[PDB]
Amino acid sequence: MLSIKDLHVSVEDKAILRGLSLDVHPGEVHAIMGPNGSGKSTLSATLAGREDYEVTGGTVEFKGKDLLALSPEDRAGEGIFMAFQYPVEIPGVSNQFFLQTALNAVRSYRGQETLDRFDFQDLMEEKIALLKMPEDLLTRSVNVGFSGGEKKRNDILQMAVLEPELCILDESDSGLDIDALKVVADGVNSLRDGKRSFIIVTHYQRILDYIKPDYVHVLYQGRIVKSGDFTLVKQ
Amino acid sequence: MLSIKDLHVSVEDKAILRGLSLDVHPGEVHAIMGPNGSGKSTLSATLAGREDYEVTGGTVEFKGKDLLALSPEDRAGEGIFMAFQYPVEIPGVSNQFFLQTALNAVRSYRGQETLDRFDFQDLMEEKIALLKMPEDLLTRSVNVGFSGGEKKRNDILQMAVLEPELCILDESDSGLDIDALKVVADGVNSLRDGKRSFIIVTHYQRILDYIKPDYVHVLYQGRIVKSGDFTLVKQLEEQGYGW
Amino acid sequence: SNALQQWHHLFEAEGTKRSPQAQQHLQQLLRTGLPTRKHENWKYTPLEGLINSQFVSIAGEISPQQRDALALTLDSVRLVFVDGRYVPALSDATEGSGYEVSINDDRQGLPDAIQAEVFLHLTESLAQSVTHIAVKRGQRPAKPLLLMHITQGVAGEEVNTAHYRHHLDLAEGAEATVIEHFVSLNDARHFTGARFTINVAANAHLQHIKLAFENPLSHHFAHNDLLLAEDATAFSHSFLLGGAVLRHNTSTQLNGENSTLRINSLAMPVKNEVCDTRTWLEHNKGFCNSRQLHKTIVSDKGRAVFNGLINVAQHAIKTDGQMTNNNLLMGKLAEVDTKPQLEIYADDVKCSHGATVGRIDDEQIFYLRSRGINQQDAQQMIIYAFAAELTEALRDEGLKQQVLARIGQRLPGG
Amino acid sequence: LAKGINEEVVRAISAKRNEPEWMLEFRLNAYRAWLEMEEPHWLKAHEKLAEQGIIFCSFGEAIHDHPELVRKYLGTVVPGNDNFFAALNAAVASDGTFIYVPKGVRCPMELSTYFRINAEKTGQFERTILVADEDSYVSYIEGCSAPVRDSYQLHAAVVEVIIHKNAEVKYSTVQNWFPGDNNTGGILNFVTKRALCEGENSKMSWTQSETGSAITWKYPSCILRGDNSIGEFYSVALTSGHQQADTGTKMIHIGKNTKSTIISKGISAGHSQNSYRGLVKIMPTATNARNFTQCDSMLIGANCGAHTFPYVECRNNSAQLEHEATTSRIGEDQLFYCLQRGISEEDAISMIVNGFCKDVFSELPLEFAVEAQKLLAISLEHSVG
Repeated sequence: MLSIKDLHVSVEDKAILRGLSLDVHPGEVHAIMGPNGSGKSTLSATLAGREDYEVTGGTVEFKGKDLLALSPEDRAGEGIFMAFQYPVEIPGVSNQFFLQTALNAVRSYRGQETLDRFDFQDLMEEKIALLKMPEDLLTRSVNVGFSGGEKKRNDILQMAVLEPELCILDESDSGLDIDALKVVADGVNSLRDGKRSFIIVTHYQRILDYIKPDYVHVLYQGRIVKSGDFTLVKQ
Repeated sequence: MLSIKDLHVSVEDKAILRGLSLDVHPGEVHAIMGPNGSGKSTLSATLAGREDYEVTGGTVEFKGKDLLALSPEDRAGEGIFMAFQYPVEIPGVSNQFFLQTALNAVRSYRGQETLDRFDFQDLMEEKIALLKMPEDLLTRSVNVGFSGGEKKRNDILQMAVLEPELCILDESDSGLDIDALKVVADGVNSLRDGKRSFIIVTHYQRILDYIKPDYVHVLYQGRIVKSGDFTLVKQLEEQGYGW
Repeated sequence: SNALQQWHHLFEAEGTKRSPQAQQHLQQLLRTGLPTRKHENWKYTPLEGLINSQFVSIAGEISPQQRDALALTLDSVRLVFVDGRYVPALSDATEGSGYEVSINDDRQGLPDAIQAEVFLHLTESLAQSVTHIAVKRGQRPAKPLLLMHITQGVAGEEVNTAHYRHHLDLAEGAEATVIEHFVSLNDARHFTGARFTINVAANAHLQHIKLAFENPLSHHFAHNDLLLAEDATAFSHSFLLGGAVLRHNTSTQLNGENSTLRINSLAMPVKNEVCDTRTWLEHNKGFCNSRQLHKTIVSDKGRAVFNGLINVAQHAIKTDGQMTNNNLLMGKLAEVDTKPQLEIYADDVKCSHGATVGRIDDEQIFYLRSRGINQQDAQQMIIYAFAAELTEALRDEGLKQQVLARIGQRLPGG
Repeated sequence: LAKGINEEVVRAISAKRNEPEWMLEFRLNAYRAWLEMEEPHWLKAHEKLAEQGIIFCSFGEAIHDHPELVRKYLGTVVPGNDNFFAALNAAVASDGTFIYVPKGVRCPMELSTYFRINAEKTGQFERTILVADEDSYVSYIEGCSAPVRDSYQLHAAVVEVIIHKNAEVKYSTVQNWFPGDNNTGGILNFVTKRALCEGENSKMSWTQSETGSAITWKYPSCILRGDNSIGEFYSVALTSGHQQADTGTKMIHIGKNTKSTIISKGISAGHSQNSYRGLVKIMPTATNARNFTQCDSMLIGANCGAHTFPYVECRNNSAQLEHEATTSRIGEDQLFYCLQRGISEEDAISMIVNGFCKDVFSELPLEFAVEAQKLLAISLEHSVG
């Protein structure tokens, strides 16, 4: 479903990424590793549609459409979701209003329709339970008063609700613990239908113990210098 | 000696204290009780030299000098200290500077002279521990951000520093739980040289358990209608009189 | 300028008997004249469009269908005014409503102005009649009083002008809600002016709501007065959305102790518009608390102007007052000019203000877009949230929703 | 200086010292512009070192020994004709201070013209020019403490500061005047002080404690032209008796990523009126401008007044500005609480006020902080009551 080819991207005037190629097929879990400054979070930012990232070469296309020409909301409509490394607080906007508006948006974009409130909050209850969220989540302003763990799990809940085709975790395992990680793992894993694919950009690799990658890739000075299966070890 | 002679004191035109007489000698602890509105607070304020309490007829004398003719700062110099029921916040002003100023003032008065950094320092570290105040108290602004109990304890810490001869607790036991009450008590008791005297104006009777008074007086309508030792406090419950 | 003389001729116009009060106002209007951009209080608010224009006072007439097409959906006691003129046919019977209402030109009992300025005078002189509204002692009417103003322009470069004047007396212990609604019949530009004086007696509770909803090309210049006795409560919420140039004044005196005052406004300039919202508050007695929240959202080369002043009279002790102005600038060419002001003649008081100027959080926007929500919908969620504190004070849900729609029309949507 | 001012007076003040004729016409244009001006009433009721490149000297000395330097920088910030008293100052001014700091040079010590004068006050007009070239640091302290006349005496200073790329200037002012009983009150402090951050990464910091003028009219300003430039302003102002003050700062944000901080503590006593008046202005070019303004007032007694008139004009949508203002007082219970601990009313009031001003005095050079606080103390005693 996803094909990225010879990607030269630069912010700052950076040399961030000089030629990266990755091809992802439906039903696959890919892990992405490396040291900081390799550009992995830039990879995520470029896929998500962050504005200040200049693409100086190559292309990224998703199901045969050029992704790089699409706005963030359109890339989301196409089924790309990103779990943020630092989920944003949006005071004054309830989780319910947010998730419902987004859901209606992507249902519309996909030519499908639409959740009755009755069923929508059943879905919500199910996902709240699944990720062990506060039961009042719907009426609380998004991520306000949440710890890092709660924000991470919240974004995974969003992932569960909006039903994306390609899910990217962008250093989303940061600052979590063994079993907050079991929880996000449960949430992510409950989403494997053999259709969806997952790109895990790792802060550190223990996440891959609870979400096991079918493939593993390693970044250096932006570039993929290694690939393999679940089994890869260091030093 | 504190000799309170014949006191009639009126407040915003109302006579509150009517002809009160009390004598206090060095080393002694006196407790003053009553229902609210019997003139406890008024007595405290009169002794402190609060300007809104007009003594109408009546007299108060401390250490051979007329007390009512002295300004509040002068009465402080003479050794009168009042632990307030509602201590004040003084923003921007550290406890160290405030204390140091008070101490140097009352020391300049009395013809003593300014303290050396070492003994002020030692004394502070020492009292701060005794009253379980925050370690950083010296750099904090006076009473700022403190709970009520912390303010009470802060002023007893002040009492332990400024070297008063006559200490009046003016309902300063108010809103204190048992542990706070104890710490305050240890504070006051550590100040007993047999020289200092103590007048405890009581909000609630419980503080008398921690500091045992030599004398107990009951204010009704501005004067003392009953007197005795500690036992008095119990006794009244049996006599159907209370307070 | 030529404008003063035109207004003068409108004053002295055919077959119009004018009260002594109106003439007195006209003369001080003519004495001070019109302010320039170098006046202290006129720096940011343009008069150039208004003072070169040809003015006419033409009272037209409208059908009930047009009215209800423009009207709020609300259950109320509704008085309808067209082009400075009370229209009985379009109004509701006020008897037994709890409101004693009389429309006429007798001004003998009307209070003096708290702060006098040129346009207050203009409105006072050109007002064709006065609405005398009284709520009797202890009464708490079941329905809110709604004053609807329908103003229209005329063909040509002529500016049709209309001036409305109301006075409401809340008797001791009375509790009432009153709403000002301002709309344009059509897109022809017009010059509106309005003055609502309210007297709040002891233990009386007032809720005042002003909705200035008129067309993008018009001019709206209004001055309101609130007089509070002791133990009195007054809330005033103004949502100023409409007009090309809008300048609103609310002047309040707290003349008695233990009174509560709260004054809010919302300004949302789009497209070259200037929205000026001003307050004047005097604590003349102590033990009063006052709170003010003034929010502006500026788009599109728009200009928001805030001015507010808290004067604490000598000896008014235990005054508690606060003023807040929060401004959000989304246009690169957008401007906000804000001057919160304290004049404090008493030491034992607590008075503070704060004023902020801020942007849209880009990170929030991106976060919302990344889940599939369109950029504009996102920005609207955030903006709505920013004005939510103001719109949430409207207790009537039906009314609130309409106001939120009116707000929505000026957003990047609809 | 009186009697009178005409063209010939200007020409005499010039040429009593050997003055190059560019200087002369600076004076002349000043005078000519001053004639066309009206007189504003919108205020209230009117150490041996061998440098290291550094020049610390007199205004006139600078004219004589360093003409090109003075000529390129003078009137650059505060032109003759800038305003009434500044124009009157450009002509007529002899006294003043010139400071130049060459590139890459951090001044080893703190430059000070501050002197404690027990002589009756010296003079009416002066001009200071401070120039910090690239990579420069200088801390300058300015002021006097003197008794004052029973005549209205007009002190109108003009201070121009120019801070180039990557340079920082710390400018301090301590002025305290003592007029017992109420004579004048008084003195007229009309000063135009302005700093230009030119001057990418440039930083300017104003710091002031001021006491005992009849009327004070001042708005020390930072013009932040350079990208990432920084203005800062810290002010303590006291008024007592019948003294009046209209005082504040003007931060004009032009360059990108400009930051400004304003902290003012006004103190008002007796029948006096103290007003803060200031402006935070953001041009459309100043992107990601940031300002934080805090204006606090303290009233002592029921007969005084304290006023606050901030101006915020923001034409940019990347700006973040926060402005706070708060009212404080010395209460009966605070005062008595101090007394009962043996502190006199005087020392108590001095102490409380000094606590109120802590955040400003922090920003002074420590020695001058102490100086400022003692002088504030004695002024407080003499006129409070």
